[PDB]
Amino acid sequence: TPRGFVVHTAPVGLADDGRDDFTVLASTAPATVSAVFTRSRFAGPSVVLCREAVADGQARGVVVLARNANVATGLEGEENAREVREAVARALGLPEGEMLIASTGVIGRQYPMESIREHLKTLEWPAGEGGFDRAARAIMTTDTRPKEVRVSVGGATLVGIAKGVGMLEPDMA
Amino acid sequence: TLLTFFATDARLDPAEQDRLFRRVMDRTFNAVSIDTDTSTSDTAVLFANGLAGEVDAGEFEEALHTAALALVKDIASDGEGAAKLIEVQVTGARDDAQAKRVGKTVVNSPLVKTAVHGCDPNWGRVAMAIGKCSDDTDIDQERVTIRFGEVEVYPPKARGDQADDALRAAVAEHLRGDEVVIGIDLAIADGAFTVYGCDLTEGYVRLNSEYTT
Repeated sequence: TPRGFVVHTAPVGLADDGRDDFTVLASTAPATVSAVFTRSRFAGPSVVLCREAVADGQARGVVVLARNANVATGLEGEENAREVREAVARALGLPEGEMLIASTGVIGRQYPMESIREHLKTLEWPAGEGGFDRAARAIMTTDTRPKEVRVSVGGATLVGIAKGVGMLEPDMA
Repeated sequence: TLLTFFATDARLDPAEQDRLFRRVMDRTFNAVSIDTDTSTSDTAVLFANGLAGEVDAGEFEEALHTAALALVKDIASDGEGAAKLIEVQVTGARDDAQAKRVGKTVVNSPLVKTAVHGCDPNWGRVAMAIGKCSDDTDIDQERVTIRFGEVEVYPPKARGDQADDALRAAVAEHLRGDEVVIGIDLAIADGAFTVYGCDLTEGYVRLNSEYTT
């Protein structure tokens, strides 16, 4: 419902069930960003890049991969986090540092990169706005239901989605 | 792993936006625990593009808070295997941070989480859990009060098993609900904090045993 926000969701085989597991949320307009993150010593490469990306208070979106965390995956996983974050930025014609990346699911398992590489080549701006409901579903792992909420304030809209019902006591900053 | 994203067409002062985002995060996503297992991946973001024009920072903050909380209670109700949301309300603490520390300890006690799961009004497990904050030497068991729902079960006023029996029985009733409140007052000062978690079920264990997640 908020103006300027579009959602891309698609299956990329992060699990083998044909379910939407790859999400791009993006603003068609410049956006100020606020974010907080895990301070885990095993913080995934996705997190580091997010921090860097929000350092200037400026970001327009986030790619999210579900059913693989891309954590404890070494230099390979670092490379893969960058490649994916960048290829999304590039495919939508945004600057790298305005695209975040987030990833959830199994620890210690490499991304299925060829499947993700093929999908990226097709990626472009969603026709039309909205689809948070789709994003809400595509981010799920061991959730039994999508989690979504909408508030109106002073003529603007705020939509939130969340996921995560195990490995859950956030201590984010 | 927690992933949560917020999107608004609100225009906000960037510095106010960060401050208010943090305040709400601290009271919501950083106030929930299913299994104490802080992930390697927790991410929470707000994007505010300007398209709907200026909004009052206080009105927005309020709105973000309601949005965040509703999502947090969603997560707590949907905890892996859970049947019951647990809400721990701590008051009278030295400061808010101690109230949060005690709430977390209690809502993360496996014995508290299973008693609630069985509907067993084993409030002595909540006294234990509070007791584990053994570096907070200003918490005095003589001054602490414990309730489930609206039923104060500690301290014993008078005897004897009373009393505890009846009201034990009343705690058993409230426990039958899908949302359970544990109120705790430390009678130290004005520190207050509410945290959210859930019960511990065979379902949690089976999922996470069977089950590569």
